[PDB]
Amino acid sequence: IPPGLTELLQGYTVEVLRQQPPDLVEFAVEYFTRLRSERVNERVKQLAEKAKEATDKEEVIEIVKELAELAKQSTDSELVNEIVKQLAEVAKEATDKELVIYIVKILAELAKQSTDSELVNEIVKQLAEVAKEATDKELVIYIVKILAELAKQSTDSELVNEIVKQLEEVAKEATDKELVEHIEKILEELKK
Amino acid sequence: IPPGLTELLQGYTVEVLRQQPPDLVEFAVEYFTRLRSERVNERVKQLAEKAKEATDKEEVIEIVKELAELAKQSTDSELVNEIVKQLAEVAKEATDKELVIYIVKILAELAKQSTDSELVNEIVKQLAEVAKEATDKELVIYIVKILAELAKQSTDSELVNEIVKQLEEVAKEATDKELVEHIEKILEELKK
Repeated sequence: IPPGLTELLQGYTVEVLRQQPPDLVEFAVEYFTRLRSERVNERVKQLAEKAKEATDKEEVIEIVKELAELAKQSTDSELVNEIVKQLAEVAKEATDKELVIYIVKILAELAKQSTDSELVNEIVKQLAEVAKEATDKELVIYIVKILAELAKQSTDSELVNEIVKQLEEVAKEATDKELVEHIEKILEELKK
Repeated sequence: IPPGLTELLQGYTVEVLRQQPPDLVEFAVEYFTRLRSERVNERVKQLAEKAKEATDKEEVIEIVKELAELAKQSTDSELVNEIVKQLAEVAKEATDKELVIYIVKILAELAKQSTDSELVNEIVKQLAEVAKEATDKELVIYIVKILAELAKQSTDSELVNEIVKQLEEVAKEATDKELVEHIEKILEELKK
């Protein structure tokens, strides 16, 4: 017998006897989905604390890699959004530009592959936040072009309008005149 | 102990011992989701057979009601798509116009509430099929207006384009001159 099987089935048995569900299969899906959700949520919270306490870029990169793979393998929209929030905090904290770029690309890839419009909209806002904080025009224009790609690959006019609005604020907050003119040119293209 | 608990847990235990999964909770979610899916798929197949053998609309109406509630409570896009196909077959067979209207309204409500664009596109095609087969101009214009509502409530240009294409074919197949002009008038509005 593999370790934990007895305790796992005993836990489900207790709740069956307490709650007296009419359909044990339905109730099993609910019970074990909850346990899976509780465990992965705690793993994500543990990784976030570990990334916050880490004193080395290599430890943070390995945490980011595990978060990216958890997000990719999950179909739970709520969990992916929480992982996106936690990756955003790591990128904000990061002082190694390689790590910020790595996170930006994880977010870009998650957004481009997702069919959940609420999630893509949240990722748009997190990417624009990184661009607003950046003090490197090459990073800003990189993110702006990622957002422009999301807009042109979308047939959802509401997503396009939110990206346009985010890009207008990024142009407002950017300090290099040539960079601002470049963003405004990408903007007018999306408005057409 | 409730009936079936022992056998249910023994079945999961066999597969745990056969496949030796590294994560028993993950494996439980997979195992019980498959059993749930197998059982509801079989229920839908027997409802469809029962609807085909039924000899009175009252029995068919009760079957349609159970299919509509299974579709509403599921989060499995594949199952809902299969239920929509079975409702479409019931509407095709139906010779009581109240039953066809009832099915049209179930499909309309499913589509208007869904965030799954593949499902909405399939339902659009099923509604258009009912309109193409209809020999009652009041039913045709009802369905056309349902599709126009879906188009105007969508911000997805690809859904609007598919609806326009379906409406053009409905107008082609409709035989009443005033009805056709009405559909073409709704068509031009959507193209605008």
